[PDB]
Amino acid sequence: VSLSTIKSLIEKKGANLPENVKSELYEKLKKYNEKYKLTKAEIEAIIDDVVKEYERALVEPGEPVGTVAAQSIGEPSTQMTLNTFHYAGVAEINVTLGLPRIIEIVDARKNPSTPMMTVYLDEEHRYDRAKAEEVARRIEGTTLENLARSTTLDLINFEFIVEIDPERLERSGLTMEKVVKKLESSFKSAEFEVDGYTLIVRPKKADKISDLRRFAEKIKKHRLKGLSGVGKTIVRKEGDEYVIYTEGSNFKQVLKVPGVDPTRTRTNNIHEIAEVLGIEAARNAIIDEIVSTMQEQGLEVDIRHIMLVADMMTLDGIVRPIGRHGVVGEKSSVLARAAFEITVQHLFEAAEKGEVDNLNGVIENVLIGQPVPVGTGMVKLTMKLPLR
Amino acid sequence: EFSIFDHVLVPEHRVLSEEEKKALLEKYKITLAQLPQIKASDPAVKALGAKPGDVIEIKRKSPTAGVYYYYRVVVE
Amino acid sequence: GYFIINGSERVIVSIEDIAPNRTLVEKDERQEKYIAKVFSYRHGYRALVAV
Amino acid sequence: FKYTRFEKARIIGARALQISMGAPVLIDVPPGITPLEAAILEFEKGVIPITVIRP
Amino acid sequence: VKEVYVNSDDGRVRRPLIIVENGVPKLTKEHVQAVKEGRLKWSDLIKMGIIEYLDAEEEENAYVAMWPWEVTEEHTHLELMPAAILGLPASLVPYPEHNAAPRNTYGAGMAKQSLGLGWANFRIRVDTRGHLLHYPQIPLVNSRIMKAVGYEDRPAGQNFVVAVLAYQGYNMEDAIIINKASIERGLARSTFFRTYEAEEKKY
Amino acid sequence: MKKVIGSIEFGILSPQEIRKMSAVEVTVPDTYDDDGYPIEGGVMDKRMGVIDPGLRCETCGGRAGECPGHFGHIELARPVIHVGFAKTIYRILESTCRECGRIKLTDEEIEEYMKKIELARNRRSEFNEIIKEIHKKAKERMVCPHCGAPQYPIKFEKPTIYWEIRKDEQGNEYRHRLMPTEVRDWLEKIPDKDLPLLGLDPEKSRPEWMVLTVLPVPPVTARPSITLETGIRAEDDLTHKLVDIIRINNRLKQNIEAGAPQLIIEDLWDLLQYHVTTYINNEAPGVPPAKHKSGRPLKTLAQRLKGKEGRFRGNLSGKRVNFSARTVISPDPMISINEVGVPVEVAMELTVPEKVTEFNIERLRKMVLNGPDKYPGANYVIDPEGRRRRIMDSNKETLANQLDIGWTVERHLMDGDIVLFNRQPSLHRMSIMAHRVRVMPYRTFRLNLAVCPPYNADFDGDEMNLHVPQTEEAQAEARILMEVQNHIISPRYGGPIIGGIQDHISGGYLLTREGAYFTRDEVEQMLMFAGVDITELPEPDKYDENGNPLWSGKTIFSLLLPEDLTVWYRNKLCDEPERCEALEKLIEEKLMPDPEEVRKLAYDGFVYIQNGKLLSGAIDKKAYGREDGIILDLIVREYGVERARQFLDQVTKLTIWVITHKGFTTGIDDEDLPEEARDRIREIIREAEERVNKLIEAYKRGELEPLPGKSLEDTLESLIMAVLAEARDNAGAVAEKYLGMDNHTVIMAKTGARGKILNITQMAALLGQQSIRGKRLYRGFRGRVLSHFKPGDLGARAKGFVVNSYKSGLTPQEYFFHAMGGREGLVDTAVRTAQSGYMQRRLINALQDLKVEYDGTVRSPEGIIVQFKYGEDGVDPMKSWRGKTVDVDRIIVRTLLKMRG
Amino acid sequence: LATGAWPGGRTGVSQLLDRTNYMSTLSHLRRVTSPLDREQPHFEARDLHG
Amino acid sequence: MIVPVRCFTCGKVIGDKYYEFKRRVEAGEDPEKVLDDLGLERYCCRRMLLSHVELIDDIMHYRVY
Amino acid sequence: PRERRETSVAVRPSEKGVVDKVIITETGDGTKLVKVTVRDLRIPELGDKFASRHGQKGVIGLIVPQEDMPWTESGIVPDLIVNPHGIPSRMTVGQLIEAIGGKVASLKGRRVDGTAFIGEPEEKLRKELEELGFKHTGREIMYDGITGKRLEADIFIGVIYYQRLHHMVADKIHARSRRFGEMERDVLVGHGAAMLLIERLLEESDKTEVWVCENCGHIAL
Ligand SMILES: [Mg+2]
Ligand SMILES: [Zn+2]
Ligand SMILES: [Zn+2]
Ligand SMILES: [Zn+2]
Ligand SMILES: [Zn+2]
Repeated sequence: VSLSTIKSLIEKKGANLPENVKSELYEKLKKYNEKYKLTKAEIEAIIDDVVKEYERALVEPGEPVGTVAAQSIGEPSTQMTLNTFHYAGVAEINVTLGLPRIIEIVDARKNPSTPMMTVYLDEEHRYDRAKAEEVARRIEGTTLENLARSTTLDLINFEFIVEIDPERLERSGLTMEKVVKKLESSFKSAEFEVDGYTLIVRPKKADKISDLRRFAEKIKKHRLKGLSGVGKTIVRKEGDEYVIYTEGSNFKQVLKVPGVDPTRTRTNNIHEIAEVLGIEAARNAIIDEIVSTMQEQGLEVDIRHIMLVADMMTLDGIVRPIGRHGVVGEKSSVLARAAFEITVQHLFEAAEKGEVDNLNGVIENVLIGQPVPVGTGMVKLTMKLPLR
Repeated sequence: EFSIFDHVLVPEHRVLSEEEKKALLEKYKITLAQLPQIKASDPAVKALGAKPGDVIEIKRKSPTAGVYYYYRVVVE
Repeated sequence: GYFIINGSERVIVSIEDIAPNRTLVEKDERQEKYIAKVFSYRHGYRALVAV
Repeated sequence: FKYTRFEKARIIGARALQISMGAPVLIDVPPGITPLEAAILEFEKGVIPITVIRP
Repeated sequence: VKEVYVNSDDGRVRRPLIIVENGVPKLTKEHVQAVKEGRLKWSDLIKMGIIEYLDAEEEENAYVAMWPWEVTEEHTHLELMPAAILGLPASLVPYPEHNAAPRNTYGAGMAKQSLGLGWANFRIRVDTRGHLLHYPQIPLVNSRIMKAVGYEDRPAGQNFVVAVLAYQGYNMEDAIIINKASIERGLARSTFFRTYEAEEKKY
Repeated sequence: MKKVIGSIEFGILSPQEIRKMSAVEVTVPDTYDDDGYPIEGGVMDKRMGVIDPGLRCETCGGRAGECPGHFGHIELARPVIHVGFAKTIYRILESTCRECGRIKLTDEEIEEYMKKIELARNRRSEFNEIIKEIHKKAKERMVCPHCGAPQYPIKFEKPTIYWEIRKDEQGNEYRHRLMPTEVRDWLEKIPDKDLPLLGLDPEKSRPEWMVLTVLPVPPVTARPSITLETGIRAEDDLTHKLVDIIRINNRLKQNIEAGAPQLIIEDLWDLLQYHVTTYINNEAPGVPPAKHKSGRPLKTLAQRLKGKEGRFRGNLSGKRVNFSARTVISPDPMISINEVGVPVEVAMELTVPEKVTEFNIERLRKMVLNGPDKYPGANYVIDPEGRRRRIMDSNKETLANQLDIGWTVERHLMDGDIVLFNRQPSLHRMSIMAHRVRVMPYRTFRLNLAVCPPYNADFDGDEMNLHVPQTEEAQAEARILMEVQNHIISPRYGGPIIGGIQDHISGGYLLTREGAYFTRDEVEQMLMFAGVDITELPEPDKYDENGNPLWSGKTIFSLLLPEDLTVWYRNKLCDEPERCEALEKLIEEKLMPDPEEVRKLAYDGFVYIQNGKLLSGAIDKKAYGREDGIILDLIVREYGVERARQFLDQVTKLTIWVITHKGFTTGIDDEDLPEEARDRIREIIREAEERVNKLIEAYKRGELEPLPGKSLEDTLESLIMAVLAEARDNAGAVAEKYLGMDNHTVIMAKTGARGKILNITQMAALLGQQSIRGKRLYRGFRGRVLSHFKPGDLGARAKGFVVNSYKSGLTPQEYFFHAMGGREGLVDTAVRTAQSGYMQRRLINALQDLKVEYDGTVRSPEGIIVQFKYGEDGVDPMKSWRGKTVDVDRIIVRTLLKMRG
Repeated sequence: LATGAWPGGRTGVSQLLDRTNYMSTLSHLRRVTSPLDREQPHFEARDLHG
Repeated sequence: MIVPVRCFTCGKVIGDKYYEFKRRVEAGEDPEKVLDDLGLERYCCRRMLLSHVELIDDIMHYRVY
Repeated sequence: PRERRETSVAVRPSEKGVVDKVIITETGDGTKLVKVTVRDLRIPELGDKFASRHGQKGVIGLIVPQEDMPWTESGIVPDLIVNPHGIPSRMTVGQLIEAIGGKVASLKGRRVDGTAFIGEPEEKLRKELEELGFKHTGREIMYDGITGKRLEADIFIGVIYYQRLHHMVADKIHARSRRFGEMERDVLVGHGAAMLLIERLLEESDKTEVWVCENCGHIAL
């Protein structure tokens, strides 16, 4: 049976199936036909069985998907660990894990506790450690403290000699003259009598200890090369290419750095994704974040519940917390909102606006004493009276 | 040179014409106010010529079904 | 080591508390403000003095 | 056409209520059974007067 | 920081230790013999400078030896009895160092909530509710602290002949199977009291 | 004749509606009167309804308890500003012209804002934002675009005082107070077309009606007099406020009709306004709370609603529902998975009402003859009219001869009745299920052991509740929707959640273990015990030395599987992948190899079933375990739920029998290691400690490279922790290597029935590093944890590394470190429960309204479309195989085997 | 002394003695409590100290 | 509180042997030899005599009428 | 009265027993006062909670007749059978060591010291048990009670101290003829059952009938 015949039969019979289903069916049918020499009768029976199974697997109307999704998300979290760990890896960046991470994503906090960016590389720089280190230097956000082997903060005679390590200088790609030139081009009102492998500073003839301490700490953590708000970078090698993990969050700036593959680049902060790439990207990032957080703990949760949660969150263009600050607090049902508040001004506002309560929820119907419009509360029955 | 549509996290966007817009609206027995909304400041909107009151068709890449169509309206 | 109050046995549970008249230094992490506090006890009155 | 399980539950409930109220049983049943299994057997035999209306 | 601290107030929790000087503990064999014969008491040992009380502050400068055969010249104190660091209910568990800590905590709790002849006064005492185990028994394997404290005079529990074995699946998930005849003959039998109070209140 | 409220639309009442809706015009401030009779024209009239006994309502003619009450109205002398609408009125005044009353906005702005409002109708927050924007734009304007007249600024003084800052002929700014009549006159002229932009609906809320002209009076039932212990008719705060309102209204009216000066009219007007405001809300901002006769703030209409225990937030609660019981639970596997054992005493109290018909008259007659003491009895009988009687013993002999069609009998619980079963805390959907009653002696809720996982229950004092549905509809719903059979596959991950737990796995392994044979007596006994319907034994496999026949366990197990099941997979016991590779090669090559060839290549790590015959492999967790139950999933998804229930109920008993009569135990020698393994572990520990000391020395002498993420000390700690963890893993590997499979504890760990390899490692070889919050132990004295270590020591032994297993016993310092670790674990367990509960509550409150419509769409409660074709494929997660919509590989293989066989 | 509630805000200072058995009574006579709030997760205060 | 009449496990009568065992052990004899002499080979019986407490004397002093 | 009304004191509805002691006396202000003590015999039954000293708790699940209990070649019939699956996940080796120690103490005739760190080492107990004529692992050959045959494996058996807690089923059980909450409501909604929610929550005597006009939307009279 020529593969065109299998494709034609698939299109003829299983037209109802989703695209992925029919594609996978075609692939595996081709494999099994080339391995076992199937005839057309078996193919027709197989496609009919697939169609019947898919028809059986469809969800029925009236199913309360929202409550099921909420329960299937909440329940595993009780078995999931509760932070209170300090995973100290070597080639890794500390990231909030487990229940705190899930809570941060769900409540859509503006800034995550441990922002972290994943940066991929273009073809030129992907297959070499040295080019990866070069791109890292472009993105390292190197600081004088990291460059320095050690620091000596001697306030007793108003000076500050910081010892700079040659290996860190070579790794960053910066030379002593270069860094001193950048520092003086930035710190114009300062005198840098650099000697050997030590920096020497003076605060334009300061007087009090605190002033020179503040000036020294100002220089110590001052940025030299790199995008704003970026800390340590750990260039690893996953699969076959080198990938640059990075702390901080400068997702829009990093996309312009040469050698950076912007298509695959991602970041932890969902709000930044919403600002830069749009709202669909924010939804996909939320889904991926929740999936990864569930996976690292070993728990398994169906993708559909997470998809429903993500779709509900980003319903009006802007990502909002799912809690009472952005979703529950704007419930249309004035009766449902009523048993969540402390004031009565909401009733007056609703009466003024002429708001109509559709009684489409659960709390309002429960309070009234009427069947909830879910499941068996949805159907209507009729009968022909003449009976045997 | 880099367009947002090349990113893996961004599905393809398209602008619906009047006939398909009204056919879609009639298919689900809904009005324009009952659809999900996308702000006019969204980068995907700027990349297109979208204007407020228009319906954007989004072709998601679904892990479960592969292809899936989502629709949003543009507001201020 | 217990009391009889209205025919019911009552026991007083010892309460673990901070040592009085001793200065304890500490640092916050939002005001970057080193503080030191001490509780002074004088005839049953506890006064919180912090510098 | 296929009965969703909610529809089947509602049909069984209505039929059992009618049988309890005094409606005749369309099929012979073993003695000493409650209305509920009577309605369940009625459904299993496929003899059901009630029908559902879908939008 | 060149500071000297002196404390003489209430509420400090202290523990006793054996003073050690020049690698030789002050306590000797004749002291133990005298205490055994009743010629010496604990307060006497305190007043002769053999045993010292240390609070959390003074213990900062100490260097305690766990066992009498580990003492060297650097040590300044010798631990009296390391098995006494446990509380009272926790000392009831035999071989506590062969168990995981959560199980030891649970065992302490259960020991606090077990039936037995608590007090001989129970017959005339008036309490809201109480229990009495009919045939209490001394634990066969028991810490020597339990006799010193006095637990043996008021035991709580019985010794069971236990066989580790799966039986009919009726003891899965922490359930246990008990022999009928043993119950008939008096095992684990108990009694429950309750007191009601009525007052002729004048109005 | 009984309809259901489909929607409730809120609006503002008009004075005409209040006038015609009401019945009696209250004019006289009259109380209950001395004889406790309603005074005519009083607050509690007879047209308002009667709550006092022994009299008839004037309007409806209903006795107290059946009259719902009726509304009355008060004719105010002067307009009064409603407190709630005060801010709305002030906002409206700043947006409309003083002369024309229209919105001070250009037509193009009106069009743009109308379009935006039409788009953002549903979104309440965006609607409020648009309203505020329009209000700001209009208020900032000064000249009316229509008239051009100046608009003097309007100043709002809380709570209900409005000032118009006007400029005199000298330019001085003076505050002119706006009387409520002026506000009404301003509001009336506003046209309907301008209301939507102003934030109003010109059919249910008109601005003129915000200022009250007629004040409705709640009925007597709404303001009942609860009386007192002394018999004094303790009135309602609303009643007292209404009395004061009536008095002040009459006073203001009589002084108005008497030509009184403007000052006293203003005084009475303000008194009326204050009384009205405090009657509507006694806690309104800038309003002195009116004091009761006892000097306490009176509870008014606002306080009667914004109460946590009031109508809002109070009706939803958890109270003692009727027909419920609670007791401890004990296990028993002799009942089906969808059954529950109920104590007799409980069954004799939780009666269920059953209507007597023609096909059950005799059973109910016997039951009512039994009385309320014999177990198959009844407690109450209801005649067709409706009276209820207790059976007792006096009229036990009667009430049976006079029992016919149309009666109702409240019989005791009997076998077969449907009953709900609950375990708190109720986390997911499966925490409530419906079971079938089976009355047994003693006092415990017997529960099958396979049902433990979904309930998350252990038999160590756990308690459960059961509720007995009463009506037929509820019983049918429980029986069809909530039975245990239908909930085998978990909605969460699409796999099974009901299956074997501890013995059902280990005993299955013992039965199907390679080289296990059973005699004829055991075969017959176990088959009969399992309930398997058989009447002839299969052909014996292998003969005993003395001549007795024997049967391998695999055939006995195969007697349970269906006749056409076929599957193959790799279990957890696979330790020699080459044999699995060979078997997979053969199977893939042929798809139906001759069973003789498979026998030579059999291996207990590779399960293979052909036409319901177990040819190779052994039973473990992957067969029918809590998750990844390949065989159980296959039975559920291919042969229906009933077949799956039968299979589970048979395999459970079979496995329990084999483990009970074959012997399974564990002793102190289960973790005894040979001397060589002990020496290996000791040398591993010594080498690790030496490496740690080398690291410490290198740190001390300045030879250390600090990685950018950490300082010197943090890098040192990371290296130490890594070294210690690797050492513990190596020791565990050695211990696992030297422990044979014949060991019972090793069997329990490997099959997945109970425990992990780490447990064996800790119990036999090495306990390992102890940590707090992911860090090495550090909280103690200055520079040292305990007092028995030299200060400033960072060695492994001195900071929580314990080198003794549980068998060898811990030294006191190691005991203390282990105590620290255990305490941290307990604290984490205590806190995570509360955190997860809070998160789940938030999620449920957010998402409990979504549902699947009849066209496959998912719609928000306010009508917004959330998702077309729920799940983007329309597949219920329960019906999904393991996330995939359709497992086409299994479909292909199954169809090919069925049709090529 | 009855019902606890010492003046000065402290509550639960006095508790009913436990007479379940010997160990319960002797342990209740040797209890030490902390005035911190039960609800807040005082991670630093809850854990064991050297 | 007084000595059990029969062994819990096997039902052997051991009620009358307790005082004999106590008096013999107090005299300094080997407890194992005494128990063997009395005729208790199974340790189920030996446990009852070894772990018993005589609390009847302690609780006898308080009377209730 | 607030004729005279009864204010008698009666036992709790779910209790029984025998009156044990009645005392009459006077309060601190001269009023008479009586106290009555009621005692109840409570033989162990299904559901009663038992726990060992090593934090191993459980309720008894079955009371089996003696002849069905397996016995040992030495004639020992166990009084309690525990499941082997409870040991590995809890790591209570102290329980097994105590079992061996109890066996040794019973055989030898003197109690065994278990005082924490300075207690008798377990290897000494194993050696003593071996010397006394038993297997050094604590295992013995047992025969099945029902079939009468010999169990294939050697079963660990010993003497363990067990204490009975006061969490007894006779105090827990209670049923109401004429608890719930929000989580249960959410669960019932998730199942799709609505009439069940109405029946369990609203019940009766708290719902009423109200006439409603279909034109305006006000309560008709
Ligand atoms: Mg439990
Ligand atoms: Zn009326
Ligand atoms: Zn105008
Ligand atoms: Zn015996
Ligand atoms: Zn009307």
